[PDB]
Amino acid sequence: MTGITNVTVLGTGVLGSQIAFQTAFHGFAVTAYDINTDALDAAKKRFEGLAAVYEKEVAGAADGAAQKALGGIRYSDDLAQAVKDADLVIEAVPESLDLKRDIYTKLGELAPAKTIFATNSSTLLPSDLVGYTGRGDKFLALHFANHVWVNNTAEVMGTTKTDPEVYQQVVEFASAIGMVPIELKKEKAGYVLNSLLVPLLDAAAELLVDGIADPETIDKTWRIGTGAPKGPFEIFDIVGLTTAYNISSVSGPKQREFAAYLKENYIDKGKLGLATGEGFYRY
Amino acid sequence: MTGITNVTVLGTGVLGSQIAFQTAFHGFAVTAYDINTDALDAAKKRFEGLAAVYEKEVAGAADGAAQKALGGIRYSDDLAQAVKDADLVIEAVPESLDLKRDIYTKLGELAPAKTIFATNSSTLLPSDLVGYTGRGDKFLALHFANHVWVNNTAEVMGTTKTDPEVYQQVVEFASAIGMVPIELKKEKAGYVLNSLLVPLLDAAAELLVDGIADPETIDKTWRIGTGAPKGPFEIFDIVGLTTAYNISSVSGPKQREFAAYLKENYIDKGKLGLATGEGFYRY
Repeated sequence: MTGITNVTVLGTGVLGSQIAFQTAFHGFAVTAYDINTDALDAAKKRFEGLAAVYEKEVAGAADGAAQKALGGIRYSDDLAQAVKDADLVIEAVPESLDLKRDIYTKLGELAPAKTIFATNSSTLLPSDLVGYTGRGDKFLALHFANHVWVNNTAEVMGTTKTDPEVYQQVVEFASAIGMVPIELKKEKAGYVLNSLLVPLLDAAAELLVDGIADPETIDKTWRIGTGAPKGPFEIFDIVGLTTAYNISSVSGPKQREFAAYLKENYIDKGKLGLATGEGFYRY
Repeated sequence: MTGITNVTVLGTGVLGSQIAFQTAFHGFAVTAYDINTDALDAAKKRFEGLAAVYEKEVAGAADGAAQKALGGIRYSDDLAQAVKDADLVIEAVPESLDLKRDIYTKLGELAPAKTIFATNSSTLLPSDLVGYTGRGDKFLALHFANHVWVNNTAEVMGTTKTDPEVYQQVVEFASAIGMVPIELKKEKAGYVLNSLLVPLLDAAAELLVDGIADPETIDKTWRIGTGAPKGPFEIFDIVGLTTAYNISSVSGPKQREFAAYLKENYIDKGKLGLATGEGFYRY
């Protein structure tokens, strides 16, 4: 008599655990799936930490609400059992074609016909994966950002095969779990946010790497010129420089030059950004 | 017994008049140069308006300070006389090689040896122009942003020939007139700000033009994802869509596609942005 109620999240890493917890915190019946009891033990630990963060950072989570959500999460390492009555499966497994390939082939078999599949993938297009699902009308991308409780966008992106009704149900699900749905109308690698942010960061990095200006100068220019609260390099520190290095080094020639610059000047010195307490800036 | 005192500004248009007025408002002896008495009459009008804006918008300009600055400005349509005792000449004539060519050839002849030349050019590199000056050690770019009293960056950019001492004097001049000096270390087309902003706006325009997302969605993504106060399309309205159209239409293929989109959907409807009270948004 209702739409989405049972949600299974595949994967319990940094992203999967936030998605699962956010979804649980907002009243849905969540099953967290992962490969064995060791991974499930680690997931419980991530969930306990998230409960703690919520109770301090998230409206309505104080006074035990976060723990009630925590205690209501079901853990499973049996995929068939994990998705047996799922209305929606959010897939957040590692960023591997082979690995998502075999998941979706099984998932398509194991899940009841009603089940909507959503990928959180940041490197693979729903078109790259749709064929394995066996239900193209019920497959799309639902893409979250790290720290979902605060950076609460959910970028919704299907294929030409996606059922509009399914798309709208995911949009309504996104809102129901407290996200701002960012509705894309066609596929686009990097969705919206990454599509906008990478060009800005690539531009700043080129200015640095080509010796045009120092980071402080580039950042103050951006803050003053656009009113933005943080400039590109402050943003690089937040992203994480190990992450920025990985991304840059499989990119274009100017980008790979920046990767080498980060590697020599930051990564090799243990200056990784916000995480270590120092990157381009000292915190 | 001092550095820069006499400043001549070449050109009295939107940019030249702001530069001249800002410089006058901060205590320097300013001569505004333009081609005839008709242009000089229009300059006086721009200065009167600027005085009015300052008295309402700029610290210290109330109670007649803006008018004292206004009344102290010298007007000239005789280049030789305009620069006879100039310590610094800020060139803000139209964006034309021929036109800047002949100005600099004359200027190099007419100005005393002491005179520093600074170009405000947004389309020409100081390297494009240095040969005409006859004083490469004293030529650089000093680049302002529209509404200099509020968007108060001054991007300083010389050539390999620029005297470091001259560069630092211009940096100190920039600060003395209330600007934040943005110090570039090597030439770069678009300096710093435009180098960062254009890639962001090109990315947003591609998302719009390729039908990925609507403007509202693209903007909220940027605001939420980076904390910036305005997204790309809000920024396009501020830039001015006629301006964005002109820039885009002499750019790359995706950019020219955006130009056509603006032309059909906005320019042709008199929706030019902030100026007309409606662009991508209604004001």
